[PDB]
Amino acid sequence: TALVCDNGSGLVKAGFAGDDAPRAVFPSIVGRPRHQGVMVGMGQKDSYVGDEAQSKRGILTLKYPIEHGIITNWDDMEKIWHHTFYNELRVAPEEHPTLLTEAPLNPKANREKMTQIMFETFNVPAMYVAIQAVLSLYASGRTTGIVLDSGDGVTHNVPIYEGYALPHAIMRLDLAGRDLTDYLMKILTERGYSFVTTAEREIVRDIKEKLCYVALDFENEMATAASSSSLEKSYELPDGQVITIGNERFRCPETLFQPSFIGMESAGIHETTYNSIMKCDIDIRKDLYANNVMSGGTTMYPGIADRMQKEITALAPSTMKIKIIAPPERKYSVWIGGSILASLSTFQQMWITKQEYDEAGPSIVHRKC
Amino acid sequence: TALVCDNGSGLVKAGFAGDDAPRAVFPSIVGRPRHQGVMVGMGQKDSYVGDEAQSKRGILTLKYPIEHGIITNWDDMEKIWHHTFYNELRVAPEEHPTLLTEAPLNPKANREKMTQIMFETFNVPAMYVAIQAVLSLYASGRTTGIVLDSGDGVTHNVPIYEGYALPHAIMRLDLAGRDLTDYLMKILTERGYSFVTTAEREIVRDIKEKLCYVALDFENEMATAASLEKSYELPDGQVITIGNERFRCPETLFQPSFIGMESAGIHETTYNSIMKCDIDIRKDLYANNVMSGGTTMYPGIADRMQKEITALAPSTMKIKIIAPPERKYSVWIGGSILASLSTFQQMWITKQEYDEAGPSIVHRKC
Amino acid sequence: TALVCDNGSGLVKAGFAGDDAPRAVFPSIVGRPRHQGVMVGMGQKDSYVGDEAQSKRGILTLKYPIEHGIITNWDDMEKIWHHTFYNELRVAPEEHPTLLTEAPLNPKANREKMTQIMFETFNVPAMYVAIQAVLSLYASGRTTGIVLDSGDGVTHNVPIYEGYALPHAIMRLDLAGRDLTDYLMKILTERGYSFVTTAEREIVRDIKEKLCYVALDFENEMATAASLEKSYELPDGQVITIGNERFRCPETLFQPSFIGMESAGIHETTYNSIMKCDIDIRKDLYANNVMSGGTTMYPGIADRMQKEITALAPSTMKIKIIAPPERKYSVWIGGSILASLSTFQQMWITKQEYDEAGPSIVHRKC
Amino acid sequence: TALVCDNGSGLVKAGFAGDDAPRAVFPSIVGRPRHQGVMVGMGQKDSYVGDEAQSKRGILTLKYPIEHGIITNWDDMEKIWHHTFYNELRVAPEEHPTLLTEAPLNPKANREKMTQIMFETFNVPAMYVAIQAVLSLYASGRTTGIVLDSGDGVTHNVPIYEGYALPHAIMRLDLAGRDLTDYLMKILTERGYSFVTTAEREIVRDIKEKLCYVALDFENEMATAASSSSLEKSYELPDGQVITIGNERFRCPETLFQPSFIGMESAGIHETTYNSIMKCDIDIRKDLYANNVMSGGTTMYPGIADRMQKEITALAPSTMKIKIIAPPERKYSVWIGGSILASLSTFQQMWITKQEYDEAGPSIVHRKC
Amino acid sequence: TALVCDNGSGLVKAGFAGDDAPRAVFPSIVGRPRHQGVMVGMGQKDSYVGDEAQSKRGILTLKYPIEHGIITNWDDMEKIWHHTFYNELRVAPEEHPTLLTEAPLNPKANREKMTQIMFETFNVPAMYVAIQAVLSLYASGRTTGIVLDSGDGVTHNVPIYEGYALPHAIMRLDLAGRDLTDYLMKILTERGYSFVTTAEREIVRDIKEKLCYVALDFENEMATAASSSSLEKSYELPDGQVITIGNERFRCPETLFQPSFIGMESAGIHETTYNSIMKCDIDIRKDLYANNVMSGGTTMYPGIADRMQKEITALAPSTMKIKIIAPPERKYSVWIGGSILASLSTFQQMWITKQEYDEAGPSIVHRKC
Amino acid sequence: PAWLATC
Amino acid sequence: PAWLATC
Amino acid sequence: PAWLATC
Ligand SMILES: Nc1ncnc2c1ncn2[C@@H]1O[C@H](COP(=O)(O)OP(=O)(O)O)[C@@H](O)[C@H]1O
Ligand SMILES: Nc1ncnc2c1ncn2[C@@H]1O[C@H](COP(=O)(O)OP(=O)(O)O)[C@@H](O)[C@H]1O
Ligand SMILES: Nc1ncnc2c1ncn2[C@@H]1O[C@H](COP(=O)(O)OP(=O)(O)O)[C@@H](O)[C@H]1O
Ligand SMILES: Nc1ncnc2c1ncn2[C@@H]1O[C@H](COP(=O)(O)OP(=O)(O)O)[C@@H](O)[C@H]1O
Ligand SMILES: Nc1ncnc2c1ncn2[C@@H]1O[C@H](COP(=O)(O)OP(=O)(O)O)[C@@H](O)[C@H]1O
Ligand SMILES: [Mg+2]
Ligand SMILES: [Mg+2]
Ligand SMILES: [Mg+2]
Ligand SMILES: [Mg+2]
Ligand SMILES: [Mg+2]
Repeated sequence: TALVCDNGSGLVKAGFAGDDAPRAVFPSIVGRPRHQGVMVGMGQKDSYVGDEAQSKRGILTLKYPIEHGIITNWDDMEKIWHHTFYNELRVAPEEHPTLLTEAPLNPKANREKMTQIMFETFNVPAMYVAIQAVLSLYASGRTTGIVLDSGDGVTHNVPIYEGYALPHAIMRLDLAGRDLTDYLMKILTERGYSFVTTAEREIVRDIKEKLCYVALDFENEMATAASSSSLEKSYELPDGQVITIGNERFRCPETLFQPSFIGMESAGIHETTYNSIMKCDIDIRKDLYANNVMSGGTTMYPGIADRMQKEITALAPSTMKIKIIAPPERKYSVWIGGSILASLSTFQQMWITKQEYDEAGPSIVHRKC
Repeated sequence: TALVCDNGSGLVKAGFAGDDAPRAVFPSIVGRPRHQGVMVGMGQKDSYVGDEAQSKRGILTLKYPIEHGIITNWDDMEKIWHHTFYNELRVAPEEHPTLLTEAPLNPKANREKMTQIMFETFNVPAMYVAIQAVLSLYASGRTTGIVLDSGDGVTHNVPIYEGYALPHAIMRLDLAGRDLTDYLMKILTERGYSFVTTAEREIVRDIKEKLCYVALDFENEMATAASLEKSYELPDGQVITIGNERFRCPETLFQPSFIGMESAGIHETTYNSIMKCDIDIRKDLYANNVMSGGTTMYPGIADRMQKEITALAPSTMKIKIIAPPERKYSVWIGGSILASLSTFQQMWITKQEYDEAGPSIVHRKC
Repeated sequence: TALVCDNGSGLVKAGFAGDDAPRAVFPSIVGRPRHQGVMVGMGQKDSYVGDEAQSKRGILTLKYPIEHGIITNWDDMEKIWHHTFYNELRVAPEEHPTLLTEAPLNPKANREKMTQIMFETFNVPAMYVAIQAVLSLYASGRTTGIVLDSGDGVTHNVPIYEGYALPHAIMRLDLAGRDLTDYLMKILTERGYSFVTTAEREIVRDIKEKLCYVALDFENEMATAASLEKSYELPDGQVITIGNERFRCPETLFQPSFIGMESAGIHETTYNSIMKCDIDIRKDLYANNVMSGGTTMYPGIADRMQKEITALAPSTMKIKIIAPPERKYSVWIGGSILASLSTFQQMWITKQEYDEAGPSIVHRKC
Repeated sequence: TALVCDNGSGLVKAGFAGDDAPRAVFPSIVGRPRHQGVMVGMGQKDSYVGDEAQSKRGILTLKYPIEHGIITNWDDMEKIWHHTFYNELRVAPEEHPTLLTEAPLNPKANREKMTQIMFETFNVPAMYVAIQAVLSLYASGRTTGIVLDSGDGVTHNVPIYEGYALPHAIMRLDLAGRDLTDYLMKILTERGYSFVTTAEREIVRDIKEKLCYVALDFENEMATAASSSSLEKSYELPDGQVITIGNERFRCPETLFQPSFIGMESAGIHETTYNSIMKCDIDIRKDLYANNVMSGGTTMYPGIADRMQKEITALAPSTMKIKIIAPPERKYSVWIGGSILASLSTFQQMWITKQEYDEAGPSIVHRKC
Repeated sequence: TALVCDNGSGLVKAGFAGDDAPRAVFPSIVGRPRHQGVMVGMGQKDSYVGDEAQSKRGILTLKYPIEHGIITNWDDMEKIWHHTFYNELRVAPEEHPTLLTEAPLNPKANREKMTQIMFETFNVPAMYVAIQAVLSLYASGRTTGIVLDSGDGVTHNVPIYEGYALPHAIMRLDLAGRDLTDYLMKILTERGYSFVTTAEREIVRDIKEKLCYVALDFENEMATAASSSSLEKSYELPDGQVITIGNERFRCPETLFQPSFIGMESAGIHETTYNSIMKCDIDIRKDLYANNVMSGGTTMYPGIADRMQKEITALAPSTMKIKIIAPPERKYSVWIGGSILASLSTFQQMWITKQEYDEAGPSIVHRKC
Repeated sequence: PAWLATC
Repeated sequence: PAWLATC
Repeated sequence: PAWLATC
């Protein structure tokens, strides 16, 4: 049986190949204590990792090892993989193939070091690292569409026509659900609430992913909410206070469609999909316009799935219909695609084996995958 | 029951002999995938031939195996023949006799390798390679006329009085619809539309097929257009408007100096092929002018020939341009007529004759 | 076996480790005679330390060696330690480790001089000095809560979350029981009774310890009191009647403005101690309020502190004032816990380290 | 003639637009008498404000209205503005414009209520609230630089390249001299001196302002002071007793470069300047490294600019030179820049007049400043 | 005296006729400020155009008005023509005639609108627009050759036998240095260096101009660089960092000879030149093979001039002599040919004068050129 | 402290 | 892109 | 930020 890990930059989603839901869902943080510990006979080991490091949030320094898709700190990502394989799944990795993941257009050191750690520090019999936006098409079942992935660091379009991807037309934007949290925690300050530290970033994210929605007409909504209307939402902080964020509830994910709020020069996700379609051929464009697949956690707003359909139609031709495919169990779609892809009899010759690895080194994922 | 296929440089037209219309036509196109296939269920078959290659234009790099009548690549032509037999008609070639065709004044290596492939690979019991322009006269029923065949690669005139085809009064001009499409996609650059790839040549051909027409008075049309505008919709939802460049494209047939050719137009090589005959034959060769092929289906090609040959003909001579509406498959209709004759039944080339003296038997029996 | 000597500033609560109640409980005063003795054949040594000074109280001058936690007189704190070791516990301290104590945010000369005395005078094998509120949380078995110590000199909050103290939020206030005794014997003068000397302070303390109580609504009790009296019997057949000044004496804890102290009460150096912790920590630091020390043994405070923190904490958060009934010796119970763990035997300050580094190792360790 | 009142959180520096030094320099404290006065003559008053509250310091309760840049008590801040306009400047505010100030990333209620009080109580003809770190660059005369401001509350960092300020890279920290005084008066208790009251905060502040200095190597100075050396300085109280702090005079301002002493999770002021530079563009970094303006009160320590240069040179690339500029008149730099900025012919069209305020209320300040 | 400008999509090369080097070399960029400017009392004009917009490029949003030879925007192209005439050349256009250029197979709207802007806005007395590849033969002095001009957007192959151009044999390819800069900044991401914006595209172009060479044997170079060899070259970013690119020195200009890297379907420049030769007649080919002129900026690599001679001799007849005429001053060869052609007594009656313009409108440019 | 919520 | 129709 | 070079 194979193992389908999905190393996100803010959520590790692991499980077994052949299921329909990831068994292990916990954030990707490693907490270090920053305070003087005066007890004895106490269970304060060294460092907490995962959902364990969200209970002891007020004491810890919460560090994300993956940032913008690339891996920065390799020592505690080894801790996260160790925790995922043992304390959350309870399986020895010397008996299971492991299907990893990566965003496209990453540095090539990530593939090699991930392969080296999985083969020499975990001793897997086989492994394979895929691309995220391919797997969201395995999850939907179709093999024709332009996959918009998002969520915690990376946002990237990969167009695929008939099983043939076009790598001269893939785009990658670093504007996903971390910059929205860091913009919400800075736009919250002008109302009066000052969230600063890493423990309060979790509170700002818990504000964001249950109150914030995407407006349809932004200039109409900023004039509607400027009147005293029914848009305010009181949220109960974990100490007891309430906070009423009325206007800065749709200004958090309007950064996604206007990236000039953080000073990025790029165009929004409605225009790195249209350009990624217009870089494809004319026969491909007609049924790339009609299959827009969403994925990732950031695309789970109450808005966007009928706002992309309004923004792409403004710059598409008139006689070309659009269908934004929002399969609402889409947060784990990049894992469902991995569970499908690992459970195929056609696939099992694509595994990077151990005997390939000791004769090629960790430079074999550049010629495979 | 015999087999009649029309291996043109454009679309392959095949079917059974004795019929009236070909069984199934499809373009002679073999395309290869040029992108990286990242999937495991499908993304297969490694090469698409005929109609699926025209269906998947975006991935594929389409490549015609026939250029100006001659067969450049022999491997994909075997793919096209194997597809045309098996996937298109579902007949074993070991059972039926096959009637091929060829443009005149081709190299003899075409006939030799065509015979070798049709015998030593398909095991056809009887083959016969005919000439394209005689089959148009067989379809029209006459024995008197001069056939202005014009397909995708070649364009040639063959004059026939009553039988007895004159092999010294036959022209051949490589100015057909492929050279018209390559000039249309270069004349469309002026308005602002840039078609580059093979998959866009497959769109410029579709533009030429249903919007281009032959003008009558060319200078008067060029002065008039300065409302001839039409609108074609590209297959992604975009529209284009081409007013002037729809009579300029088939005007290269009558003025070959546009694409840099020393030769004369089709209204003039026909006159030279008439004047290369004797004196008595012209009185009926002027009155019988058969046309065929797909490049003679423009709106006004027959009227332009009828107008412009009389400008250089004797005034006491009458000219009738025979333009049947079902002339696009007229060579196949003539093949289906000619293959169903008891006189032609003795005219085949059997396997026993091929087993002697190799494939050079078609240099005497054709 | 270790020694647990909670060397407080109102009394010395020392004993043996592993037990659950101290063997020695006696006040820390070194009384000296002030008159002139005339009986020759008697004792009358030089000074009386402990409850002997309470016995011969009228002939004496009672000096407290500790003032607001800091040790002001070292020449008789050595006497009180010698008395508690020999004459009260009867153990040679060269075969016993000792566990001292200290209020937080103290001058660091105490940690040096206590170690220097315990090694160079009494020759303890190994010592350690704890904090009075970490031990008070050790006593309750928890590792989560905010403590509130009291008793003759110091009132301090030390919040711990999960064994991780937050030392940037440890408020210390010097408003414990001696400053209530000195206010009681100053507010009794309006009634008529004049208590002046040290023996009269030792009488006013005994009046406070059994007749005073914290009110719930202070203005309601001050309006009820104008319509509640008690009667204490002085040690020479005489009765006094305090009616109003039994809740005005411990109301200084919640209103320190009665003695001109600028600081806020103990209900606002606990809320302000919680409000410097993080938003994850506050949710259970509201719901775990431990209490210790002597001056939390009124028939009031444990219901008044909840009433006056519930008006400051947010209304969607419950508050539990953990008031154990055996809380007067809670620091010593926690010390006997902390000296009975096998994890702690590698935490002492051995004689070898004191010979190596001197008495400056106490800030380094502990 | 316009007025420039740099209404700080620890000192009110007001004067006339056009000069080079403020006329009124006095702190912002309002004293309420906590004792009982018994003298049937005049004998007393109700509430002293400014330097009267520092003169009668013993019997008073000194209370700062502003905490961390944001105004918390609007009743006595109106008293401080009234005192500054009448008793210290001796003018009528109905015939003078007013150039106020505000720290970046503040609540909007400050900008609204400050305008409302300035128009509906003092009845000024025109007003304009600037931002502090722009005015330090105005005083230095540059247009290219990254400005570090401090002093009794906020410690913010605003980078400006060619006048185009980059508002997505403006770090703000609360670590200034108030929180340094509250650490000095807590590290003094280790020696023995117990300063508690609000009147005794004004003595620990006077200890800090003339004995505390910034070290160069902190671990070297903590080993030098372990031997009895020349670091000891005897300071005497208002009564004749003397105190000797030897070690705790480079540990009070070390909280700036190490905020982990007060339990803050942030990084030091060198690292939130390196990060503020690294959030800018590659063309801008080259001449923001070589232009480091320091302002505010808490940058008047002895060894601060050399320590800043030493700890930014270890973070910047080695082939890029750094120049921490520090004028001697950097304390009143925001007021000098206000006197410059209000005395321009270009600026006279940038005021918020009364006529704009009458038609849209105190909400034009967000769209005008 | 006549004016000769060379409107490329990269640099604009202009000057006076009769010289031998252009007076004005500056890129064709118009930059708009994207940040909020608060330094009131400064010079902050709303549009910077030229090398000044490359100087202050950290703020700006750089935009080329020409893409693939054709002009997309006429608003900020009139700005570049105005800047070229006035600020960089100091001449009024009302006296001098102008000589412009154009790529072959361009739309007619370029010629028409260029004539209309030159006549009805700058009021020149005469004008003429040539073809960009005849002028290279004019500068070389030959009347026989096949001109390969290629820089920033277009690539021609225009054969001329003896003053007679063959318009049925010209080949246009849109694969010059702009796509190479995009492919370089897309392939640098594999090593770790991530350049995104226009301000970093201008840095990747400067990386390409002084570190990229064309290989001779591509497979042997890719096998050599796989070993740790001396192909590495360090480059210093404008903020202080160093980047090392070992393998992508020849992989960026190998798109010119294998256009399947950027997904183009076409053949490389070595085969379009061969097809342009084989479209000519047999008597013409014998001295069209011998005279292979090069021009443009993208033909200035340390490679291509001796890789073209290998790749065309690979598919030419064996008895035919090929000599790639690559003069070292070929970057300004189009302007040198324009200065030669404008200083001719024979050319003096080829001008499109002001009188004949309004007699036929701007449609005279299709018949007069 | 003294904001509206945190600090 | 830059043309009208394609690219 | 978090790359190797820019960002
Ligand atoms: N219900 C939600 N609504 C909006 N955003 C969400 C929601 N849930 C999660 N997110 C955001 O998506 C991110 C995690 O989703 P995911 O796509 O799995 O990231 P990754 O690909 O790195 O694993 C979170 O950081 C959060 O910002
Ligand atoms: N209706 C049409 N009108 C104009 N041109 C046509 C038409 N149909 C086909 N053509 C042109 O002729 C070619 C195909 O016609 P056809 O005579 O059957 O070729 P072939 O002789 O090789 O089989 C095409 O390339 C096309 O350019
Ligand atoms: N039941 C009581 N009620 C009120 N006050 C008490 C009571 N018991 C003790 N006290 C006060 O507390 C002081 C002693 O308590 P304690 O906590 O032991 O001080 P320390 O810890 O310094 O030794 C006494 O002096 C007395 O003022
Ligand atoms: N010479 C000094 N040395 C060290 N610190 C000083 C000095 N002068 C003032 N300070 C500190 O700065 C604070 C006031 O500085 P200031 O810049 O005027 O604050 P604000 O900007 O709010 O007006 C004081 O509280 C003090 O802590
Ligand atoms: N030294 C160089 N080496 C290689 N390429 C260069 C060099 N200098 C400039 N280039 C490329 O040539 C382009 C500009 O050259 P140029 O021929 O003047 O273009 P244009 O004709 O459109 O003005 C630049 O975009 C650059 O990609
Ligand atoms: Mg993911
Ligand atoms: Mg034909
Ligand atoms: Mg105690
Ligand atoms: Mg200030
Ligand atoms: Mg050029």
